Amino acid sequence: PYNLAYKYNLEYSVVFNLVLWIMTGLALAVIITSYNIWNMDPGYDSIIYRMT
Amino acid sequence: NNPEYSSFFGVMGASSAMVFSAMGAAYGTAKSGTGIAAMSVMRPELIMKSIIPVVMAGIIAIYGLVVAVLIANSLTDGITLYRSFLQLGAGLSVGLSGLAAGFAIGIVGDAGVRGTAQQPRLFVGMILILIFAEVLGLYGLIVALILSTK
Amino acid sequence: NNPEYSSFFGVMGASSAMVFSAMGAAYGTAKSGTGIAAMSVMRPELIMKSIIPVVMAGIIAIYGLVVAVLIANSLTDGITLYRSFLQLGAGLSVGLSGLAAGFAIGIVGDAGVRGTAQQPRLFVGMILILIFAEVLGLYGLIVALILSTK
Amino acid sequence: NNPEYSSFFGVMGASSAMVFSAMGAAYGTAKSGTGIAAMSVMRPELIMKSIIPVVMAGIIAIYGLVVAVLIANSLTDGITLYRSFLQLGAGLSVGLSGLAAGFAIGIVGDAGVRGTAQQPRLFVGMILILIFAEVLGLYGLIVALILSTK
Amino acid sequence: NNPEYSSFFGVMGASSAMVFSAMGAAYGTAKSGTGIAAMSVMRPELIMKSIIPVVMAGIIAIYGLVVAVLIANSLTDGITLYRSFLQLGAGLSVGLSGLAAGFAIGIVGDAGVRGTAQQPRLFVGMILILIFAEVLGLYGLIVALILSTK
Amino acid sequence: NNPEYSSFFGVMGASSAMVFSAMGAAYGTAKSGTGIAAMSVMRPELIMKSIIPVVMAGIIAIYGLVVAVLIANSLTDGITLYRSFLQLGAGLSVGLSGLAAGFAIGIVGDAGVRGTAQQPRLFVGMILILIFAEVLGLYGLIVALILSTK
Amino acid sequence: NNPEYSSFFGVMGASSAMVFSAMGAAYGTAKSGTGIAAMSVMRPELIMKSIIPVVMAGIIAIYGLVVAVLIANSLTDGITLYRSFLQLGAGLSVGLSGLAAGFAIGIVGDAGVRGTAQQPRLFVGMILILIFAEVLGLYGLIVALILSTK
Amino acid sequence: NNPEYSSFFGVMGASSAMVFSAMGAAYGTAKSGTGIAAMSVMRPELIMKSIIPVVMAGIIAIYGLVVAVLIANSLTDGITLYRSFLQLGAGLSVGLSGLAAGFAIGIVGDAGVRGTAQQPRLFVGMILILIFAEVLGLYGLIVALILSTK
Amino acid sequence: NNPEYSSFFGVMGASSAMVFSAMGAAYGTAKSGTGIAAMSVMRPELIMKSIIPVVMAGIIAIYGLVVAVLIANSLTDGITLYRSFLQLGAGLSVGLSGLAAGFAIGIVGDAGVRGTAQQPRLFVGMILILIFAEVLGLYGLIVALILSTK
Amino acid sequence: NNPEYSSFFGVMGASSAMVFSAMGAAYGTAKSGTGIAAMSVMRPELIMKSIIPVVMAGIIAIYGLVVAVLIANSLTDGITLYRSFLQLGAGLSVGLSGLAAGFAIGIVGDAGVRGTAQQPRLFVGMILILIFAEVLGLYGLIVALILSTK
Amino acid sequence: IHPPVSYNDTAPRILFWAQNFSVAYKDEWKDLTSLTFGVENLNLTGSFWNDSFAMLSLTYEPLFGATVTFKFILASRFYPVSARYWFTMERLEIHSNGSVAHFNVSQVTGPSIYSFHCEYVSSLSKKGSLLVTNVPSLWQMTLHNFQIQAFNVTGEQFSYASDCAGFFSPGIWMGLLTTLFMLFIFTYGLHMILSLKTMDRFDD
Amino acid sequence: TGLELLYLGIFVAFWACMIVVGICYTIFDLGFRFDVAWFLTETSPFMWSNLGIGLAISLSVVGAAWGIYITGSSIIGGGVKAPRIKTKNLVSIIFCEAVAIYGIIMAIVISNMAEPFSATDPKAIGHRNYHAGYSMFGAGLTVGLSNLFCGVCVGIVGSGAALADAQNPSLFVKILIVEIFGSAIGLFGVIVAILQTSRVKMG
Repeated sequence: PYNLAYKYNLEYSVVFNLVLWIMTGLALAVIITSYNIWNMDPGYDSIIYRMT
Repeated sequence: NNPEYSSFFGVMGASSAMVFSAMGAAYGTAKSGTGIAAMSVMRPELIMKSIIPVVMAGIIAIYGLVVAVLIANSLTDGITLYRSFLQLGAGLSVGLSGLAAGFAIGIVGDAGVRGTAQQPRLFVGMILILIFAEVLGLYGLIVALILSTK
Repeated sequence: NNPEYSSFFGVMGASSAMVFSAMGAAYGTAKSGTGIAAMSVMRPELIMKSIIPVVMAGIIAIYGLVVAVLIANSLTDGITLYRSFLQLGAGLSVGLSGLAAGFAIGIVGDAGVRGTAQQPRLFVGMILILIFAEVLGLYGLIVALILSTK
Repeated sequence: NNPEYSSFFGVMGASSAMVFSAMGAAYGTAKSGTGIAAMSVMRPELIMKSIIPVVMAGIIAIYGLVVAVLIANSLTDGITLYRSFLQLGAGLSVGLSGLAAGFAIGIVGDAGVRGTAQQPRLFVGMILILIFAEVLGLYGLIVALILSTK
Repeated sequence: NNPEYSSFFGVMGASSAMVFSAMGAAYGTAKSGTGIAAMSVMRPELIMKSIIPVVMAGIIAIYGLVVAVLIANSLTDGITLYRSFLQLGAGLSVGLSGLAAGFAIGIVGDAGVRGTAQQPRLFVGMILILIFAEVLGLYGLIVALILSTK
Repeated sequence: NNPEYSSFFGVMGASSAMVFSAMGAAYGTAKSGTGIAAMSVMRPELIMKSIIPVVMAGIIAIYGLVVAVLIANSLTDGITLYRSFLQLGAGLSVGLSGLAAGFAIGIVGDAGVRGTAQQPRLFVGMILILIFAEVLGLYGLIVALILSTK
Repeated sequence: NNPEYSSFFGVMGASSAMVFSAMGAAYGTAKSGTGIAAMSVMRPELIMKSIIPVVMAGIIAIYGLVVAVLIANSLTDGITLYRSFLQLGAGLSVGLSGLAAGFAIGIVGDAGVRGTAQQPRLFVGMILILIFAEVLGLYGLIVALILSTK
Repeated sequence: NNPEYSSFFGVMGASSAMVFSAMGAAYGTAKSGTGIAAMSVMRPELIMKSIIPVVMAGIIAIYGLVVAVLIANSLTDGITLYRSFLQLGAGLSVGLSGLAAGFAIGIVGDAGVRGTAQQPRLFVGMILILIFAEVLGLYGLIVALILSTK
Repeated sequence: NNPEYSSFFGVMGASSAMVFSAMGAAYGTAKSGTGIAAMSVMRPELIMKSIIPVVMAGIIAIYGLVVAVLIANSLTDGITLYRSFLQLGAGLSVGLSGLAAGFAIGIVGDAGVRGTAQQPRLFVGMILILIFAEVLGLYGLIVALILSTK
Repeated sequence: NNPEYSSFFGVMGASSAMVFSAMGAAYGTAKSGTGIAAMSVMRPELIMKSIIPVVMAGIIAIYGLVVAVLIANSLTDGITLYRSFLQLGAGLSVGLSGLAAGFAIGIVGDAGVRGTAQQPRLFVGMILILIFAEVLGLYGLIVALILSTK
Repeated sequence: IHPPVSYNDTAPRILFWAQNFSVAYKDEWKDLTSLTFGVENLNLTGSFWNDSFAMLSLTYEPLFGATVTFKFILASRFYPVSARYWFTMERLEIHSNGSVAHFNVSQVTGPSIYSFHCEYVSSLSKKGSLLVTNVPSLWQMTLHNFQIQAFNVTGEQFSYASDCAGFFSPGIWMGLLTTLFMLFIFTYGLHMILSLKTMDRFDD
Repeated sequence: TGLELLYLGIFVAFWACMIVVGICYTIFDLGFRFDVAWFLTETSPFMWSNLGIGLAISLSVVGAAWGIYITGSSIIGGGVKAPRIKTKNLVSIIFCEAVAIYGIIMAIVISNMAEPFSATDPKAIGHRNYHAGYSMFGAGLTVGLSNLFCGVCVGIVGSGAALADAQNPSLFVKILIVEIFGSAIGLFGVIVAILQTSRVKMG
């Protein structure tokens, strides 16, 4: 009623930036670690040449 | 009263637990199946014994399903934001640990099946290494369960 | 309240359920078709048997279609935000799990088809591995249904 | 009542339905063109018979056109934001689904026509795989129609 | 009355139409020109016929120009934000659909002229594949007209 | 009563109309220059005939200059935000259209001169393709003039 | 009073503590497993000794699990923002330290196993190197214990 | 009176005018200079003639310096925001146009000098191409002077 | 007074002091372990003498641990933002300095041990270079102690 | 008076002055160590002479240390934003200059350490290039001292 | 939800709402929420509404032994950089028995066509300190969830709400840009260090 | 493309977010929140001035050291077979280091321009102080980047000249003109920086 504003907390800048940048760091860490594992040298190159 | 957008993080916990576990299982199955396909052309009779890595990869998808269903059945409209965060944390802790376990299972299974083609004695060690790779997803499940039931 | 934009997340759930499942099926059909074409040059009689991976890739897209239709029928103008989030979660759970299942099916189908060109005994092993891969999409569907009808 | 920015999502749904579907059809036609041209050097008689992948690529652009025209006709000034989201979802569901179907049709067309140049028995298999790649865009169209009409 | 940023989306509509259609036509012309330059060494008499891909690439820029001029004529100081969104949608549709059409025409024309250097019968198939790749720009133009004159 | 920040968009209109046309012309002159030199090491008498693509690339920069001078003369401190948007649109539609035309002219000119050393008949075909590429910058100019002289 | 969003950092502390330790253990197990598999083709006798790298990698996952359990057990809804940050710090300190330790374990385990096949004297040095690479996980665990129980 | 921050865009106009023109001049000089040096061992008598591309590259830095000095001299602390935008526009329209001219000059100088070392008659053609490439910097200068002195 | 979120920087200081030190030490151990494995095949007697690079890679982790423990024991609830920043600065100055020292130790250890396999006299030089690479972590420790105890 | 967060920029000055100098010195030490390891196997007696570039990399690290210690002692609680940003300026001034100087020392030291083995007369030339590469870090330190004592 | 205070001049001119409105005199904190919102006898006499200047003069009779008055003084004017009439609460002014104490208000501004909301418009440092005094003063104030609109008001409804709580603040912007420069430098250094390599072979 | 994938992904994600955010702000009438004025005005002038000084010197050193190693590698490599290179081709090193000298000179000059305010309300900070901040930042970027490019260019040309000298001693004195022309760009950057900060006074 009265079209009262949504009650944003004054700390919105700090909480927003903490969440945004912590999550960006964590996401980048996961993506980079998973990329390294995904493109890990499969190690069976000592076997490949028979299979190819 | 609790905020209206609270259920979002719980729903993301459920969907993440399922999605990332499915990605881990998909990668594990893909690499293990490629290994089995390369192994077969030379050693046909090992094909069935060499499906075990695919099964251990599927365990990870089952773990993701367990956590996703648990969170989904725990969701509510008035879910407190704290519970929403717990569910998101559990969902990621199982989903991404299962993704890592799927990577481990896929790589170990591919290399181990190819090797067992050439030297049967490897099979036991391959199973042990796959167990060590899958217990990572198991630990992710444990953390997800502790968070969620808390 | 039930904000005016609330249906956005449900619409994105439907769109994701269809788009990501379709991409999973498209990859699982592209890789499988390339494998079938590469194999058929020497084993023309294996084409019909080796089309199975394409069928399971299509099954992934059918899971996506089921969940997308379900969400699009559950949408409403006054859809509460909690329900809208549930539908988005279902959409992602089916869509990206189907995408992972499609990648698994594509890789497994390609490798196994090129193998079964050279060793016919690999066919049933391929079938088992492909069913394991498609069960990932099925798990995605299960979680999607639970979220959507929650 | 309705926010005056409501039609942005309608116009973006229309533009997505056309743009992404056309990109999918363009990739399909490009890959099929390279495949057809490469085959035709040695097997000229197959040039016309091998146009089918291009046709099944163009069908995807036709799905995109149908959905885009639907949205563009169903887009008034005071469009409810919920209905505008519905139209955005329909546009994405058809467009990206057509993109996936177009990638699959292109890769399968290239592989299948190159194989057909060598092994005439592969034509029916290629057509089956193309139909499976095409039904993905068809699912996208169905979901888009459900959302648009909803 | 109507917002002052309304015209921005209209001018992006016009500029997007022209720019993206011109980029599609430029890519098509460049690829076709490289193809013609490679082909003409062995078969000089095909240079004039092999310019058809360039013509059908230029037609895409003509589509973009037509839509851009329609939007430019429709721009006025107080256009409703809805009309500006319509013009943006028409611009994106025509421009990016023509970009996809230009990509397809470029690849098809390059491969087709290179093949026609060797197998003259490939020319008719190349023309048909070019027509299929070109009607994508026409679909973009149709959607753009429906949006822009609405 | 107009914003003081309105003229920013007109300034960027002029800036784009010059910068992007200059980049397109620089690429068209650079690729064509490498081609002309690599051709001239063997056939010096073709230098002046083969300088055509460089000139047609420079005409793109002249298009950009004409539009940028027009926009600059049109700028004022009280320019309405609508006129500023018109001028940004004109600037982009000439600059990026000239960029596309410059890429096309560069690739076509390089390949065409290189071939014209090997096949004298290719000269007229190269010139026609370069005219088609230039007409893209011309269309950009036409749209830019329409917008900038509304 | 403590903010409702405080628990987010704690749940991310737990999820990170488990996820990154799991990724490190997965890399360590996977690369050491490929090394063991390649070694086993010639020297099957060494599988049960060469398994040690995998045990070292798994101990990192156990460190991650222990820290994640401490955090999850210490979580509450009213968890003061200071304790929430402490738990995030513990989670990162053990998760990424275990990530680095697992990467080192994987690399040194693979290299040491392959070398030990060639030169048995390398085994004791491999044990020492694995211990130095693994106590990094223990240092991370100590820091995480301090921060989490603080 | 005028805003506090207005001079920012004029300062950046000067900074762009010099930084980007320096980039273009540096690239032109470096590319043409490595070409010249590599040439000289084969043809020591051509160096003084081959310096011309280096001078043309330097003229780009001269254009940048002229425009930057004009901006820095006209830019007072409280200039009107409109003049500040004009000066930013001049700065970009000289800097990036001179960057494009510098790239063209570097590529053309390297290729043309290396060719002239092999074929003296390419010298005049290289001069013409260099003029066409350097005139882009002059067009950037014209636009920059118009904007900055308006 | 001492805002509620002040502890975040101090906790991240501790987490960095441990994580980046651990990553430096892990890289050093990994690279030097590969070098030692390669060297040990031909020169077994050198393995135990050549573990010095691994020891100096480990010591970086002890530096990180000391700074992390000091930060963790210097964290009260209402810590001033000044001290929280000081502890973040100490954490970075030691963690990233240790990361650089770990890269140096890894590269130098690999090269030095694989060379000392060839030339025994290189050992003392390798020790000196490792000391110079090591004291970078010590400088980081010094700065971190000053900042963290300030 | 001064804002609560004013100390952050000076803290970042100190941490950067140490971290970037450490990274430059680490790169210099690693490159020079690779050079020395390669050089030693053929000409053992030059190791102690050739260790000079490592000494200069250590000197770069010491420049970083001096600036970091100065800033750390200058960081008081009520540090004005002006002093804090002066110290940030000094931190970058020493850190990035030391980074670049360390890179230059590393590359020239590698090249010269190798060269001295084949041509002993190059020793003084290498040293003379290196002192010029190090006075750059000295310059950065001069500016950092001036800024941080202003 | 108690209603807003609505200074009416032929129509609702000044709307003012606060979830918890408290004041203190020599640290004698008191609560005015009930005395302010929903009371039909509230004394707003002395309030004023130009077309470009507004003053909400609340008054409370027995409080602290004197009839205290709080004048919230706002203005609205045309800022030529944009075509918008922007309004700012210039200040707050507390009249005690025989004296006036002024608080400047630092960050209350927004388009005149929109209301302004802000958690804790208060003079306490613990609560944002949007109110401020250069001279030490006896008064303290806190307005939890303070919302106000004095211009372009429509009936009983606040227009859309601008507010202080933003995605970014000046300190966070300075920190983010400094950290971005440092991250560019570190990424350059890390690119160079990672791209290091070691010889795969040694001489005889 | 390993690290370049990370770079490109960050760049593309950032600019997609910026396009979406700009569209959203513009469309929702929330353009009044995107206060570039407020950003440039509240972000302290000290930040701009000290970034200007720091970059003025650091980018100039990143130029000087870059050119120094580019040309030193060639000097040493060619000197292995032609030791005469070492003494003569040091002029390229001198020209690369003159860039860092421009850097320090301009960094000191710019730092001489910074003064404390004791004022924090933007109206009190004033046009003069805000202009001082932005102009010192502009001078820093100008000198630093002009010197970076100039040092890299002179390094490339010096490497070419050293390799040319390896095979014909007479060649150096003629290729040196290209290095001189490259070096002039740093002087131009210095001139523009001086003029940018010609009328600056914080206080």
